Amino acid sequence: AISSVLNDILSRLDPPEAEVQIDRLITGRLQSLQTYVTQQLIRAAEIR
Amino acid sequence: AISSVLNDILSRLDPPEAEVQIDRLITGRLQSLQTYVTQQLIRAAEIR
Amino acid sequence: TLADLICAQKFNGLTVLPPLLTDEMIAQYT
Amino acid sequence: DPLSETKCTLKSFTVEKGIYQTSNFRVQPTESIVRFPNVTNLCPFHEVFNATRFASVYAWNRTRISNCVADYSVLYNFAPFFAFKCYGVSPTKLNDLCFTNVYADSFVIKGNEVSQIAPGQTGNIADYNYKLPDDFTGCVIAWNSNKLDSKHSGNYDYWYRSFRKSKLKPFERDISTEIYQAGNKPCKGKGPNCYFPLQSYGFRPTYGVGHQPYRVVVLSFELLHAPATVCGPKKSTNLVKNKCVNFNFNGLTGTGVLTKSNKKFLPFQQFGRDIVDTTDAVRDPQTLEILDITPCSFGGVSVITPGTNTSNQVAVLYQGVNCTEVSVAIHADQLTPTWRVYSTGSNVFQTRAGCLIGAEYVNNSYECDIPIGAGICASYQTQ
Amino acid sequence: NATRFASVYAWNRTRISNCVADYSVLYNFAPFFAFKCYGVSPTKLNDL
Amino acid sequence: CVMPLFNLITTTQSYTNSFTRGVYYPDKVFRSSVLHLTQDLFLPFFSNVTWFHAISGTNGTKRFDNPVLPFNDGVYFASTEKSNIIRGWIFGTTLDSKTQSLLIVNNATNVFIKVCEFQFCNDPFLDVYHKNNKSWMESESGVYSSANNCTFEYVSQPFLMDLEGKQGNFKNLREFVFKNIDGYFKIYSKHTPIIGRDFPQGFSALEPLVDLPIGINITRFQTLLALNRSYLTPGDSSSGWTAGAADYYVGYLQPRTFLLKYNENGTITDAVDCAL
Amino acid sequence: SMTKTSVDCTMYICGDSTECSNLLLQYGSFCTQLKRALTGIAVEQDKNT
Ligand SMILES: *[C@@H]1O[C@H](CO)[C@@H](O[C@@H]2O[C@H](CO)[C@@H](O)[C@H](O)[C@H]2NC(C)=O)[C@H](O)[C@H]1NC(C)=O
Ligand SMILES: *[C@@H]1O[C@H](CO)[C@@H](O[C@@H]2O[C@H](CO)[C@@H](O)[C@H](O)[C@H]2NC(C)=O)[C@H](O)[C@H]1NC(C)=O
Ligand SMILES: *[C@@H]1O[C@H](CO)[C@@H](O[C@@H]2O[C@H](CO)[C@@H](O)[C@H](O)[C@H]2NC(C)=O)[C@H](O)[C@H]1NC(C)=O
Ligand SMILES: *[C@@H]1O[C@H](CO)[C@@H](O[C@@H]2O[C@H](CO)[C@@H](O)[C@H](O)[C@H]2NC(C)=O)[C@H](O)[C@H]1NC(C)=O
Ligand SMILES: *[C@@H]1O[C@H](CO)[C@@H](O)[C@H](O)[C@H]1NC(C)=O
Ligand SMILES: *[C@@H]1O[C@H](CO)[C@@H](O)[C@H](O)[C@H]1NC(C)=O
Ligand SMILES: *[C@@H]1O[C@H](CO)[C@@H](O)[C@H](O)[C@H]1NC(C)=O
Ligand SMILES: *[C@@H]1O[C@H](CO)[C@@H](O)[C@H](O)[C@H]1NC(C)=O
Ligand SMILES: *[C@@H]1O[C@H](CO)[C@@H](O)[C@H](O)[C@H]1NC(C)=O
Ligand SMILES: *[C@@H]1O[C@H](CO)[C@@H](O)[C@H](O)[C@H]1NC(C)=O
Ligand SMILES: *[C@@H]1O[C@H](CO)[C@@H](O)[C@H](O)[C@H]1NC(C)=O
Ligand SMILES: *[C@@H]1O[C@H](CO)[C@@H](O)[C@H](O)[C@H]1NC(C)=O
Repeated sequence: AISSVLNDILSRLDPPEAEVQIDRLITGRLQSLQTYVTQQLIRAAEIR
Repeated sequence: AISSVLNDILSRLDPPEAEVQIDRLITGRLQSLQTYVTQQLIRAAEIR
Repeated sequence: TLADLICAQKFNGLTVLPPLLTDEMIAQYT
Repeated sequence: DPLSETKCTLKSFTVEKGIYQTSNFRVQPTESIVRFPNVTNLCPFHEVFNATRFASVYAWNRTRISNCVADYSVLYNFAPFFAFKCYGVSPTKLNDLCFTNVYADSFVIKGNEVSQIAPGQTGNIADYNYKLPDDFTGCVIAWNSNKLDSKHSGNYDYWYRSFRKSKLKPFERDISTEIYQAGNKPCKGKGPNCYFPLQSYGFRPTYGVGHQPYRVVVLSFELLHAPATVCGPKKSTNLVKNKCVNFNFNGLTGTGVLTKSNKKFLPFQQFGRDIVDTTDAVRDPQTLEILDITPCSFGGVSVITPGTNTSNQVAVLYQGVNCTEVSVAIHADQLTPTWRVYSTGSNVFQTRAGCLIGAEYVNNSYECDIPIGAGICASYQTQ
Repeated sequence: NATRFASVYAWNRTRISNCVADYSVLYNFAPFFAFKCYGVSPTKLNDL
Repeated sequence: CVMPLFNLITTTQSYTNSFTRGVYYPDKVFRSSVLHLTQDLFLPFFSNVTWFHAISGTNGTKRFDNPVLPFNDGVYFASTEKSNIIRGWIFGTTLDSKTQSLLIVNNATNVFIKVCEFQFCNDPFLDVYHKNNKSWMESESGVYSSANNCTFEYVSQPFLMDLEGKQGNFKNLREFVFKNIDGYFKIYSKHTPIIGRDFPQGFSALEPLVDLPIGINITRFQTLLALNRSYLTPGDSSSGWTAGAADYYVGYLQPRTFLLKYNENGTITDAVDCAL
Repeated sequence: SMTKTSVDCTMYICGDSTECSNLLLQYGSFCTQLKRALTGIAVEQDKNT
């Protein structure tokens, strides 16, 4: 995206043009969350 | 992407239009690496 | 030693839940 | 109410006994404050867009715009605009942003050459006269100037570079008059394989619209929220501290509380960032003071219920907050979940798991029934 | 620079092969109303 | 452009080592008690840097060394002097009136910065002279003959630089970093005192001084020395231009990744060169 | 046992923004799955102790 700050994207772009950057950020942060959750599950199995 | 080879994409397209294919390859290979590492972690837990 | 980093983590949706058994209860069990 | 939210989370009309993490509470902002600098003098846009004479395309005039108020409604006064193409920023938002610096690259081209002024474009003007950067951010305004840049006998004052050994790099101006050489034979003058790089436009009023002279101004902005400088025409609002507010510090937009601090900013420093690169402090443009930013309190909301069978009564755990903060937010009506559970005074209890509202604390000790946390449990009992 | 061009519904096909493709010749008689290259950057045609 | 005949000595480019000097602040962001990995144009640790001396000898031969020097991606300039002989710098590709050139000069009352197609002399310099044996003043007549098509002029920084005196050794470790980034001519600086004589071992972060949005092309630079019309060394009756003793080290910036340590105060205290 | 953590998917990805929240609602039940997994981990830690 053009920025890692969501407010900047919402403030500098129209909805149709800001939606692309918002979706890029959504994809990246969703992937980060799933990675963290998967590692947490594996570590929880080890701790169990 | 148009080609799976990084060198061909770089040698056939200008940076503004090559970057899209570069990012497609980057996303695919990042997903492949993440899948490999997750499977490795699960198999290592079994082996442990 | 348990684990600004904590404030920064707590500042974007990441919170830590306290354990159900306090360390006093664990000491009592032991 | 909390019980309906629990039912929706479980997607069932009956709820079993337990504690369910239903939602997340947030404290909403009460006021919105902006802080723009003392500058009041308008930017010299009229001088740039209404100059007596415009430089040639190969010698494009770079005007520096800084330390002024940039009102873009003035640009709409003289708006015969043929092209108003803004890349990276919405034009309608241009009045609400603060730009670090403005570069106005003004020149004159042909009518059909307007489309060449865009990132990634190719052409005579794009490659040999004026090339935009690949990551260009700003706007391009092209408008006809036939009535001012045309002569009956031919206006030859405008010249364009038609031949060059290599394409121009972005933001590169070429003024060399060396004769273009085709091949390996050196050129000592006009002749075969030798052409003058600069060709006169010869704009005339009798020519077609596509050949009429067009004045093009490229306004390039460096959208970084640190040096402030060129801010938009928005009225400043008095600073309020110790309250959850929507702050706008020189285009830096955010939500949170602002507090006086001891973060000893060096004279050149403008804002501070945390370990994880989150804005921790800001500098007030007017009073030149340091302000820690603390986002308004948020957290999880869990609903302790004895089951749909026994009763519809519920308790609410706001995880990881003071009970006084929740009480203050409720009093001013700032909590995001607007289903406030009735609190008597003995219902509010502060656990290390959070603030528990709707459950009465008894100085007894039973086997755990509903695990709240931190050694505290809950149960539906006759009292 | 052919003297006569074929009709659009009977578009003329020319087979260019077994020769060095020096694109600098095209820039000589180049009014160049449109030079749009799809899938390949025009600036890189001199190395491919 | 009038220059009295002197027995000029060919410049000798000595070599010394840079230690860990030349670390500046990468950005305006404040940071507390953190370690930051930043990639920027830094002076590599323990790299070798060039050393020049500007002095007037006792035998009449005066070492007036102001060679034209490359700029590349940036320059680190360390100066040790007592009479402020190093008075400014010039920057440009051709150093003539064909192309715009940048000039930084000490006016002894303010600081002058110009971006104009200056017609510099063969060796531009500032003329410091004593009028009426009462007033010392500096003139720029020896720098350029004329100025035309000026696009930027900046008279500011009313600072006399060294003012505490010459306690340790001139108390004038003047460290500067000049960079060209996105059309911005960036000057960072630090006025370090002296423990020793020359190039003391230690760490000193260079606080930024000024960003000039000149937006010009620079691929070469030169040093400007101060020439005074006699009456500098007591007991010398030689009526002629003389220059005080001064030393200056020049190093070149390279794209390097540095690990910088900010303490709770907000100041860089240490740095690590990731590829040393 | 280890540290029990709770992550708000909406706050983490699309902090206090409604456009981003509406766009994130088009990705299905990923956030609910993450919340369920983290809750299971926390309850498992309490059970372990
Ligand atoms: C190119 O732009 C410069 C800088 O704006 C013009 O020089 C003067 O700039 C000042 C400050 O904005 C204006 O008040 C003057 O009207 C400008 N002109 C003159 C003659 O002083 C310069 O004129 C511009 N050149 C062209 C050909 O447009
Ligand atoms: C809820 O906030 C109150 C008020 O800040 C906290 O109570 C303070 O505790 C400190 C430390 O013991 C005392 O010095 C103050 O006098 C208390 N203030 C008042 C107004 O009584 C309390 O600690 C907070 N709750 C939690 C769980 O930390
Ligand atoms: C398309 O037109 C070209 C000429 O523009 C034709 O190429 C000629 O083909 C003849 C066949 O006998 C050759 O003798 C010539 O040397 C070719 N070149 C020229 C310049 O005349 C080509 O055949 C045409 N293609 C079709 C399918 O009609
Ligand atoms: C960070 O800056 C502060 C403010 O100058 C320094 O605090 C001073 O420290 C000295 C040395 O101990 C004391 O004599 C002063 O009384 C302090 N001033 C105040 C207002 O508390 C602090 O020392 C700096 N940090 C370091 C490591 O030097
Ligand atoms: C533009 O300049 C012309 C010529 O000096 C002048 O007559 C006219 O009023 C100016 N327009 C504006 C809007 O300043
Ligand atoms: C801005 O103006 C206000 C009101 O006059 C004044 O108090 C303040 O000092 C000014 N700030 C600066 C930086 O000049
Ligand atoms: C409550 O649950 C019990 C079983 O635990 C069941 O017999 C009964 O029908 C339920 N409903 C009521 C109203 O008691
Ligand atoms: C192109 O064809 C025209 C018309 O026959 C002719 O006059 C001209 O010389 C030709 N040019 C080349 C380069 O062959
Ligand atoms: C720098 O120059 C010194 C002095 O000659 C030499 O010892 C050293 O090896 C040089 N360093 C490099 C990296 O070339
Ligand atoms: C800057 O000038 C130098 C020296 O003439 C030249 O080689 C270089 O290409 C120029 N850079 C730009 C960006 O025009
Ligand atoms: C230097 O400063 C004086 C005032 O002290 C000022 O009049 C003059 O223009 C400045 N510049 C020179 C002498 O180049
Ligand atoms: C200044 O600009 C004018 C007008 O374009 C030009 O003729 C001249 O060569 C430039 N340079 C100088 C030193 O006057």
